[PDB]
Order: sequence, then C-alpha cells, then structure tokens
Amino acid sequence: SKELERLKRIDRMKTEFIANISHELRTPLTVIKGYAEMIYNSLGELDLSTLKEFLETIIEQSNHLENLLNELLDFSRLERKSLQINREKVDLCDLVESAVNAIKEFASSHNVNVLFESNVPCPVEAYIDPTRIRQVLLNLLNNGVKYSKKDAPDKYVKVILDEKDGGVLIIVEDNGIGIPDHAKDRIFEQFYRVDSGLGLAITKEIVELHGGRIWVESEVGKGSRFFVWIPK
Amino acid sequence: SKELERLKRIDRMKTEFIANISHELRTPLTVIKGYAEMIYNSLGELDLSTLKEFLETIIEQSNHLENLLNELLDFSRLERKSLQINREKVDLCDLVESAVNAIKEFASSHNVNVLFESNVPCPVEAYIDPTRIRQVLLNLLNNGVKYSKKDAPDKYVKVILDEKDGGVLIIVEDNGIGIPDHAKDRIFEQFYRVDSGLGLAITKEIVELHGGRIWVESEVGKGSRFFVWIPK
Ligand SMILES: Nc1ncnc2c1ncn2[C@@H]1O[C@H](COP(=O)(O)OP(=O)(O)O)[C@@H](O)[C@H]1O
Ligand SMILES: Nc1ncnc2c1ncn2[C@@H]1O[C@H](COP(=O)(O)OP(=O)(O)O)[C@@H](O)[C@H]1O
Repeated sequence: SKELERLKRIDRMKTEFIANISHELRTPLTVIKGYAEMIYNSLGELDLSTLKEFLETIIEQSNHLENLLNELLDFSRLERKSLQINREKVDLCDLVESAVNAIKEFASSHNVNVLFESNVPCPVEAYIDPTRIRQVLLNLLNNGVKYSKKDAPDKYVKVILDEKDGGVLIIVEDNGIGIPDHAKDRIFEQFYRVDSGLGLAITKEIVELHGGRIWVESEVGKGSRFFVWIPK
Repeated sequence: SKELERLKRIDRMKTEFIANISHELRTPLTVIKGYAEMIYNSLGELDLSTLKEFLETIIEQSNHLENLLNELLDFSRLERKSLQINREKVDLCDLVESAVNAIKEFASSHNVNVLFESNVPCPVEAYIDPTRIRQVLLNLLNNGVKYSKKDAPDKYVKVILDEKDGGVLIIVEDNGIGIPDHAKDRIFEQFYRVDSGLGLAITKEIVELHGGRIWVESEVGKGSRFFVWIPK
C-alpha cells in the first residue's frame, strides 16, 4: 500500500502539473492568433512603425509559448527517461557568471547577495551542454534565494567553481533554513516539498546524464550546500 | 494487484499520450515563430500579395495549435472531471447533417456510405452544447468507418434521430466487426482497445454532462449500434 499510495499521489500531481501548463499555453496562443488576425484584416492600411510593434508582440508571445512548451517537453522526457544532452566545448567561468547575472534582480527582491569564486584560473574548460547546465545552475541559485533565512542579516547564495578528480566540482552555498535528515534524498524526487516548474528532479537527471553526481549537505537552520561533480 | 496493474498501465498510456501531443505542438510553433521572423526582418520590402500569404500561414498554423491545445485541455479536464458544457437552443437536424457532411470524404476512402433519417419533423429542437455534441457525433461516425467489415459489400454508417421519453434519442448504426460481450462496458474506458485522440471516454463524459446516457448493442461480426439519449 506504500506503493499504491505513492502512485496515487504522483498521478494526482502530474494531473495538476498538466492542468496548469495547459492553461498557461492558452493565453499566448490567443494573443498570437489575435494579433495575426488584426494584421491580416487591416492588411493594406497599417503604419510600418505599428506593423513593427505588432510583430514584436507575436514574436515575444511565441517565445513564451516555447518556454512553456519546453517545460511540458522536459516533464515528458523525464517520465520516459528520454531526455538528451548536447555537449559543447565551453568555459564554465563565463557560464556561471551569466547565471549569477541572470538571477541578480530576483535575489535583490529578497535581499540575498549572489557571489562567485573559482579555485582554478579561468577559462575553465568543459565538454558539457551549456543550456542544460546553465538550467541546473539557475535552479540551484533560485532555490538558495527562495529558501533563505527570514531572520538572517546576511542572506547569501555562493557558487564555488573548482577542478576535482579529473573533472569539475560546483558547490552552491546558502545560509538559509537548511534541510532535515529525512528529506536529504527526498528533495530530488519530482514534486516533493518540505511543507504542505520541474525543479531538482530534472537537475538530477541532467547532471547524471553528463555522467556526474549531485548531493546535498545541510545543518538544519544554518547552511545548505549542493554539490555537483562532472567529468571532463 | 488488479488495481496496481491497472494504475501502472494508465500511467503508461498517459505518459505516451502527453509525449505525442507535446511533439505535435512543436511543429506549428516553429512555423509560426519562423514566419513572423521572416515578416519582421523583411518588414519594409514585402509584396502585399505575399504579406497576405505569410499571414494566412501563421493563421492556419495557429489553428492547428489550437486544435492540439484543446485536445490536451480536454484530456486534462477529463482527468479532473472539470469538463464543462455550453448549451444553446439548436436544431439537431442541421447539426447531424453538418457532421455527416464533415465526415463524407473519409468515409469514401474506406468505401463506407453515410446516411441520415429523422423520425420526427425537422427542425428538431434541443438545449444542448452544439460543439460538444457535434464532437460526440464525429467520434461515433468516425468509428463506424474505422471498424467497418473488410469483407462487406455494403459498408455503411447510419444516424437515426428521434424523440423518446421527453428528450432525444440518437442511434449510430454500423455493419462492421461488432463488439464482444466482455468489452461492451470496457470500450468507454480511456485508451482501451480490442487488439494489441480522446475517443469514447470524452464522448461518455459529454453525454453524461448533458444528463443523458450512452450504451452499445452489438452482435459480434454483424452489427453495432451506439445509443445516445439526452433530455430537452
Ligand atoms: N537551497 C535550498 N535550501 C533549502 N531547501 C531547499 C533548497 N533547494 C531545494 N530545497 C527543498 O527541496 C524541495 C524541492 O525543490 P525544487 O525541486 O527546487 O522545487 P521547489 O523549489 O519549487 O519546491 C523544496 O520544497 C525545498 O524544501
Ligand atoms: N463503431 C465501432 N465498431 C466496433 N468497435 C468499436 C466502434 N467504436 C469503438 N469501438 C471499439 O472501442 C475502442 C475504443 O474506441 P475509441 O474510444 O473511439 O478509440 P479508437 O477508435 O481510437 O480506438 C476501439 O478500439 C474499438 O475496438
């Protein structure tokens, strides 16, 4: 019954995940579909200045649809364990930088500071999928800011780049609420939370696809460190 | 274990349904996104004749995306039992006609004839959802053509409109492969087949939402009759 209860909860939360993303997909479709009809029906008469503005919207809107479609695609490829990886010779220093950069504003909204130090001279080279590893970083960093300690004067998230055992190690450090001793393996299970949009499960899969491993070290209420190791 | 085996198959086929529809959604997105960028980048220079042609494609393509999005939406609303209904004063004669019309070419490709006779003078009035009841008809009719008898000289599908018990009865008749005695209730279960894209489950839900009931009568290898009754 532990399995039957497990499966009936998974099915529950898959249903909900799908219901949400279906609904999200609908709006940009409406705007695109709408804006193309506006352009179509007024075909002769439009200002170029305004033609430009209308297309910009159809473009921007189709991008939102792509992000949403890719989130739905990822969820599916995780289920079928058919998620794939496109490795490139890339510098990890600039990529980390870029992610730290990407997250900077959100971190300010919760008064958390973002920090980077590499223990090896840049550029640090690695044959990895830049987009997928960038996504791994964003998720970890994002969580650092989300689960930071409400009563901490110096809320931070830190990224430590290094070169261990013929590969690369990446630590994401945090002075937030930490993680209890029961949930340490649990938090990498899709949809799993601590109190009663793909998260750490897809991060785990990406990392393991590269051949690496991911783990956490936490003192409850004091620190959290997420470790990511990847070969060369 | 009958439940545990049932659930693990459902999860199996939901996963597959999602994987398929995600993949389908991707193409029209690419074409839309592509065609808007083509128009954007050549903004000044385009022929109106060609501007017209390009928008027609973005329009047609966004329609395909809608059909696909609605199929995904329906699947979700069936799971959450949150599918809803928009009733209109409508004539059932014209609606049946329209569906018989809609299906006419496909029926020719399998050399099946489509037929309509109403046992009450048109217009037959009913407060129903036209789109959703039209969808019910399309599914039934479609199946009549799909499961018709390979060695039958006179392959047909017939729709009988009538007015029984202060409501409406609709029979869809067929001289195909029929349905065995075990599968008569089974065929209305999502994903269920006879040998080893929402089908009869969503038809059942729509009909029951209107307050009616749906059933089948079949002699194996000779006839099939699907009954649909709806109040006024
Ligand atoms: N940096 C972190 N600090 C503390 N807890 C975390 C951190 N990252 C993740 N967790 C825990 O793991 C769970 C799963 O996280 P995740 O997969 O990123 O999804 P979400 O952040 O949307 O819950 C969270 O509910 C949280 O309890
Ligand atoms: N008109 C029909 N004649 C014989 N069998 C049918 C008919 N309609 C449906 N069935 C049976 O019910 C099953 C489910 O049908 P449906 O939900 O329409 O999905 P699909 O047609 O894609 O299988 C089919 O596999 C078929 O065996």
